[PDB]
Amino acid sequence: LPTWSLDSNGEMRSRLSLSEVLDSGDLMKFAVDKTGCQFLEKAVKGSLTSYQKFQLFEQVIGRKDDFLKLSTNIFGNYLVQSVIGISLATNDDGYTKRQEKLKNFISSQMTDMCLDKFACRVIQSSLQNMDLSLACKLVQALPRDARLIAICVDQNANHVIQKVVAVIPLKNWEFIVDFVATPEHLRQICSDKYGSYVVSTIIEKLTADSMNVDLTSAAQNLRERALQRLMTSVTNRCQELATNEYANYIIQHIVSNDDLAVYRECIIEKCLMRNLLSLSQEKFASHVVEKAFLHAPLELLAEMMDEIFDGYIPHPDTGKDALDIMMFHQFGNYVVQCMLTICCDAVSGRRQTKEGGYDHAISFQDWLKKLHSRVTKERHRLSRFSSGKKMIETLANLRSTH
RNA sequence: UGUAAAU
Repeated sequence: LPTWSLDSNGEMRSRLSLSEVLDSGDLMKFAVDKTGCQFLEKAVKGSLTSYQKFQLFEQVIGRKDDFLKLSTNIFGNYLVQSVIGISLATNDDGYTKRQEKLKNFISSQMTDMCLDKFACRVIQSSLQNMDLSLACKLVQALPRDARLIAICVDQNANHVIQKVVAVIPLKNWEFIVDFVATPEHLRQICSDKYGSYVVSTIIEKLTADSMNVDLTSAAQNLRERALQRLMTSVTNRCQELATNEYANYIIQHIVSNDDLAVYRECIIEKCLMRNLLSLSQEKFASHVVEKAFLHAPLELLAEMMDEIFDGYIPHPDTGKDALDIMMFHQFGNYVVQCMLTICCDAVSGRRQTKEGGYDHAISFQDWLKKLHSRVTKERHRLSRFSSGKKMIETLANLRSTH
């Protein structure tokens, strides 16, 4: 901080004016100081004259090096977002020029600004507040090589990608979807704490749900094409995504969403079917199996139930079947529990048994009787476990009301 | 008895 701005104690004087700081040439010193930046942040919220704006624009977003220094500063990045705000609100000669100079500045340092904890906020800010056409150009400056992977898995830059997906039309970031759907990129990105969220956010935006009813038919066709490209790669690696600690949320999201029903059905038929006993014993994939049971259309649900009740050869030495294994397994027990809940919801009217006017109630009753007969015969061993007690108590409650 | 984001 420059000595002319301090008092008898080395403290910043009160009663300082904005134009004093602007005229002094020491704005950069105030902007990286906590107290000075607080003053500037508050001062620029007032009624500024045209010349005060002129000085602000030139000293904060006028020169690349000072812009970058402020954008990557723990305090300056806030002043940068404020000045960009004022710039967007000031409809003078320079309105588009300032945006383009700003777009060019960020474009030239795009990777490093995304990876920076503070500059990545300046980027997200510009993406959603700048004129859409300039914001779209900013998206094009994203790298196309291994840096884009590093961006998706970064603790800070992953939010830049999610911001792009939220506020930019799909045409401008289609290359990200094709990048992500590249098989080797997909595995790295989905299997990461941050990148998993990136892929889920992409899929959500690519879904024709109620939040996309405002799209044109032409935008829906483009959306559907990107969705199919991404879904093809995902379903091709579905088993390894379903069993990964971070990617399993992606399979769950596809399976649980009615507006992705055809992709749900393809995952169930091509990935989980004939693997239910194995995947039910997996820490992460057992969550995927539950969602499949909960959301499967009735014909696939019947096939999944029949795979558990009668798809596996009993153990040759003891005669234990798949149900025996799963009911006592550390993860499989939640799947049986889910199966029991579905059947009880059906008989008790809390679940639709008609699918297209055709009633499958008889089938739910069949599955419930199988679960009840097993639980009744194994009640003593099952009473030793919480999951077992839960099943026993769910059953007794049910037929004392029906 | 069972898992996830940065001023």
